[PDB]
Amino acid sequence: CRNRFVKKNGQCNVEFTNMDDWPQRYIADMFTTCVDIRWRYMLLLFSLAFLVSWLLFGLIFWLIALIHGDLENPGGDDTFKPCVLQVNGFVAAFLFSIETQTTIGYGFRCVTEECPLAVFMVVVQSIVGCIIDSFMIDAIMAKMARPKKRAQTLLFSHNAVVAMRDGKLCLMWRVGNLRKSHIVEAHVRAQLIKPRITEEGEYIPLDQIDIDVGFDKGLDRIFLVSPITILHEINEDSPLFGISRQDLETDDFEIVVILEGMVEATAMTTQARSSYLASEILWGHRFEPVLFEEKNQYKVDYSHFHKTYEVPSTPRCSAKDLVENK
Amino acid sequence: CRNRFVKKNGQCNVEFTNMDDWPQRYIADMFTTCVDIRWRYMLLLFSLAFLVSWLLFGLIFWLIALIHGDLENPGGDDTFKPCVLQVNGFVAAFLFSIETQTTIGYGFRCVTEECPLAVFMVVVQSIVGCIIDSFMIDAIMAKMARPKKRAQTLLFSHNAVVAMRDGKLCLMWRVGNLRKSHIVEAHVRAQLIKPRITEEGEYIPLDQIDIDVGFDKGLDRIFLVSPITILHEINEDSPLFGISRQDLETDDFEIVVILEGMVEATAMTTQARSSYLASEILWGHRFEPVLFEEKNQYKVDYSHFHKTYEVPSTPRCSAKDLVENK
Amino acid sequence: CRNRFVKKNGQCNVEFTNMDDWPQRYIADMFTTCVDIRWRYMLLLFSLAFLVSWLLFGLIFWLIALIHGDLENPGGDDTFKPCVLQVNGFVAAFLFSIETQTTIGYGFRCVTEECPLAVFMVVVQSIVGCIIDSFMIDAIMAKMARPKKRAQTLLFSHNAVVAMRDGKLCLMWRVGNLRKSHIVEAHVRAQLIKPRITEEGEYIPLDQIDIDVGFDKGLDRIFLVSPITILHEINEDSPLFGISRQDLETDDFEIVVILEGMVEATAMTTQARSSYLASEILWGHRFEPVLFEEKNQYKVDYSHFHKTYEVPSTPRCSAKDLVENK
Amino acid sequence: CRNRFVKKNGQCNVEFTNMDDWPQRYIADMFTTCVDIRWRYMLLLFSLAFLVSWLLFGLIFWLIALIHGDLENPGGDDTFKPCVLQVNGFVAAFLFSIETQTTIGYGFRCVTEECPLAVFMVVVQSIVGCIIDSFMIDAIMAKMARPKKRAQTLLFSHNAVVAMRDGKLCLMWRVGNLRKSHIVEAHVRAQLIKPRITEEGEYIPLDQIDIDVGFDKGLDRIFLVSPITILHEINEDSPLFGISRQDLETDDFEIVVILEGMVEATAMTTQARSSYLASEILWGHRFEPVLFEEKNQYKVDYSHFHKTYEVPSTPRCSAKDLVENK
Ligand SMILES: [K+]
Ligand SMILES: [K+]
Ligand SMILES: [K+]
Ligand SMILES: [K+]
Ligand SMILES: [K+]
Ligand SMILES: [K+]
Repeated sequence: CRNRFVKKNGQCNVEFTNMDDWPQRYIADMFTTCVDIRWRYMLLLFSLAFLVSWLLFGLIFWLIALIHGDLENPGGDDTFKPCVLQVNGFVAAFLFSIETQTTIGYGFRCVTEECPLAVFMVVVQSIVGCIIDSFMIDAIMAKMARPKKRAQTLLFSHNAVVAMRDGKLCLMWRVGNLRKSHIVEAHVRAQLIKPRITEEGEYIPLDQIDIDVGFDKGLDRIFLVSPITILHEINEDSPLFGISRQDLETDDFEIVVILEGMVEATAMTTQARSSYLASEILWGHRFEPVLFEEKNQYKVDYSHFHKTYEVPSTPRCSAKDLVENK
Repeated sequence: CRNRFVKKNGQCNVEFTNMDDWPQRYIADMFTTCVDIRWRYMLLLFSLAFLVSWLLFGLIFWLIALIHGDLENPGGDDTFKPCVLQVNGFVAAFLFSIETQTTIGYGFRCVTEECPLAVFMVVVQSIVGCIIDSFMIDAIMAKMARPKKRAQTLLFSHNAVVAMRDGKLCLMWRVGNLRKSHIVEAHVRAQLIKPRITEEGEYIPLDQIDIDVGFDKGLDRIFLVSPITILHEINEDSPLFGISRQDLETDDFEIVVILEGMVEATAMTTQARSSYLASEILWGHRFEPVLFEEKNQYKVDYSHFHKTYEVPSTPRCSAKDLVENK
Repeated sequence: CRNRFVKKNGQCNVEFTNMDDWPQRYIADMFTTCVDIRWRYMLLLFSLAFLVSWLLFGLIFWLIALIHGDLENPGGDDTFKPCVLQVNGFVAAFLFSIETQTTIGYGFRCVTEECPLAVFMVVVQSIVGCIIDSFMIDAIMAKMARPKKRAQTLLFSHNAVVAMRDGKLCLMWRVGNLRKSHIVEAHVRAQLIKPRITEEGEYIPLDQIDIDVGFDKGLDRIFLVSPITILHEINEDSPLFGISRQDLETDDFEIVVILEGMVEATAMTTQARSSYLASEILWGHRFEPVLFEEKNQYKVDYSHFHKTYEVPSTPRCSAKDLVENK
Repeated sequence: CRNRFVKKNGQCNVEFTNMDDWPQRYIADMFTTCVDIRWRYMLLLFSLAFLVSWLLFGLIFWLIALIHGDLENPGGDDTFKPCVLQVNGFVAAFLFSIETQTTIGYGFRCVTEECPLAVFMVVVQSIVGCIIDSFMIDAIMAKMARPKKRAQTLLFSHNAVVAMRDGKLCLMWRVGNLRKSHIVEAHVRAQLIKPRITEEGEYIPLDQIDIDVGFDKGLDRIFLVSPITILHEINEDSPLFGISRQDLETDDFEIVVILEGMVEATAMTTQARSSYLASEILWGHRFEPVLFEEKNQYKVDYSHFHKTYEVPSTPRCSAKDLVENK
């Protein structure tokens, strides 16, 4: 029943409220804010930064021309020389500004030697334009690179299963790579999520309890070429020790699964996520194989990635009762 | 009493003195120096690099024009052709330099085919301008990206508490994320800081003693969506084993807490810090919940993040006496 | 017999099929796709992005000139002023577009103050050109940096060997650095690859079984200056415990070896790989030394890197029988 | 006597010879080569790339002008229009090439609409110039960022010492940060380096044997604000277990020390190194303190960083004999 902490696609279902002092923090941590806000708003924010600087300097060059009297004699002559040739109005001043900062510089409109202030504005604008260009480029460059996107081409199975492997009752789920490029330093985690009351009567809204998948022997570290089935041996130390098939079909909990590792190309860590409600766990099932031998290679059939099949010999009791008996 | 090693905001309160050979080291490690020095001074340092190069080449082009006799006939004619059209003085030479290096190139001032030296300067300046532009861009790009800034949007609680959980006396503190973007490969550390004399009579000004929060089982690794309460079970192996409530209110020590993990966007490791003096630790208290169930999601009420409430049933004695008795 | 999971050069021999929904995923994870597709196609893709944008804006400027009547009077006069000087046809419009977006801006063709639409196109194109330039630069920058390339200058030996060291039967293989720059945070892994049927009758096409090389004591972490010989002590916990020399020469399995660590320069993790078929493992052999003392240094003779030599005293039985006897 | 594997400044003293196939590998791993070769040669290599491309296209534009007959009528007239205005010789063609690729584009020399080949060269050169600019920028950007440089501002002590702490005989050495910016995820390693013959008579030129500094409890992980003294408890599992003071003064071995961690700014892992010959280890000594209490802070006196002082109560026998007796 209880709605889920994290969805099948990995997105976490939690909203933060009464975080009143956030704008001051988001300002101090601005580069972070900027790479998170969605494309449309960023490209717009940087369009504004150009437009604003272009209009700003455009105005200054216009003022200089207004004061110097260039608007009445913009081409100059033998006696009179303007600060900037051909600034005859605001649009021309705007054009000169864009031409200068972009560094297009068609040159019909052109700064002269006459006005040290105009020369200074060209100096300052050039330097400002380099700074702004850097900021844009960077933000775009960072945002482009964001390795969270790699989780789209990493795949968890829709279902987890419980079944016997090598004499032990195990929780299992599957993970796969939809690319030729590897996930480097790849390793996995899992957590049981449920509310809990401590023996001292403390209510934990959602306690996160570790699901052991081999950390202590380094077996949480995986080298995934073809899809792999992750194993959680359900034993005395597991929080599913007393969970039988009957319990599972009526119980209310969640199992969050995580795959972390580096995108081979950029060597930046991504974190793929998914989840399994107690209802989505299939007792007495196993995954259908996807790897098979070829003439000169192996092949993975991703059509059979999510598919499972029942195993009647699977005990229906919990792992506690399975050992309590024998 | 004793002033603190690290402040609540994470900044470390230590000054380095008699580090006499630092400038030679800071030069060899220059990129590091440059990204650390504050914005104002960096933007100024790069403004100078442009201005210096602009003035430098400006001077050379002026000298060439002076020697070649272009200052007396800058437009040239049927018989005489200058090295650079329209370099009539220093300002013009300066303008040509800026126009060339920025690559604005209005073109009224324009290099000719006549002087192999002028042609060589345009070649060298162009190449110098690319180098300098790279250096600026980079520094700005690095400095912009600095992931320490992410610690502003990560939150430790103002207080740590001591209380019973699941039959064990525990030190606790809370950590939270003020963003939707995750901290990847997130994990926590803690250290007790105090002076110490060894049995051999050695004085350690500030010994740093580990506060176990689950490293040996990988439980120091956390997946924080909603705020989490970090647990240090106070047992025989803990350095707070013999610390009772009475001791805590009169004792003088510090507990430094660290949260490390990667900014999801850039996948760069940040290190959030805070601290708790013995006085700031609240014995017999617990944190008020912030996570609650909604219709279709969960919600975190950050107004109640720092709030605590007393628990009278909490034993007042140390964990040593708690086990010495039973 | 069975063909190998991963080749000597580290490339994995697996093809993914029936991955039907890949284009939608590869689009959402586009930056990843782009850095993977080989140079030729990327440089072409970015050549198209310029050409397309250049043609696009070229067409718009031409339309403006067509409508405004500039094609009949492109230089303008005392009464008539064009939107863009000297746009006399499509090629001229194309030239103006390239000149503007590249920001070359020769200026013979030059935007005027007359047409707010032309002024707007110059604004939009400039901003589009900055965006596109960023995307190109980035992709090229990422692709250039790709640290997988570092595996070319890291070397596994062609053969693994089995031999006695310090009273224990050990699997061994060698690793080496072909550069002066180090591999930082370097560490090693190994896995036995073979098909397997579980006692419950489940077929695992290729189970991956850990080959212990010292993870639990941190001895998998290596500091490689000169070549190093990696050791897998074959003991009760090893999956080669019951493998004797006779078994090895007739058995069918694979040993995949991995060296992970960061390129000192970029501090990006690379993952060098190789493999050993059961046939490629030389029982009763040891590697010939390559490090020798010099006058003022040490020297590595990479000619003798792969060379081995037999040791008759090596027991021919498995490590199980070696301990079963004594 | 035997010369040392790694020097006090961290540089490793090993030369690689008979690495015959290196150029083909260094080519495949080119980005790596490029960032390693020293500044002077890189800046020169990129100067050549510009010069080469500038000369190349310069030549093509000249050929076009030669064939089209522009060299005889470079300004054009009412009947004749050149491919590129004012290309009157090679220097002019060279100038036009530089002007175009740099995108300075003074414009006196200017491509026309006349020659589709000239228009194509401007297109191709622009695109080539963007590519080359990217390569340069990148290389410079990577090389600039190289985090090895951070090891200059990290400090090992000149000496290691042996002394008693808390009832155990310990090897000790000191590490320090010469910056305000932290080393994130900082941790330490150590290795004993000496030649060795195995009981099976195998000669290991330089075996590397781990010096335990707390890996198994995570105590190798350090949070260094002020300088820290690293401890290696010399016990039964240590390879210095049977080393007494007398042995140390006549013995021949080396102790390599490593500090790894991320530069806070760039979050890139650096690896500081140093070494101690058996002669450089001071038995019965301890380091002088450098941290002392101030009014409102702490202060580190780096003048006393390397200084030690004797402790007569230090046992002169090995840790083996120290426990063999009691
Ligand atoms: K121009
Ligand atoms: K970058
Ligand atoms: K220009
Ligand atoms: K011009
Ligand atoms: K330009
Ligand atoms: K121009």
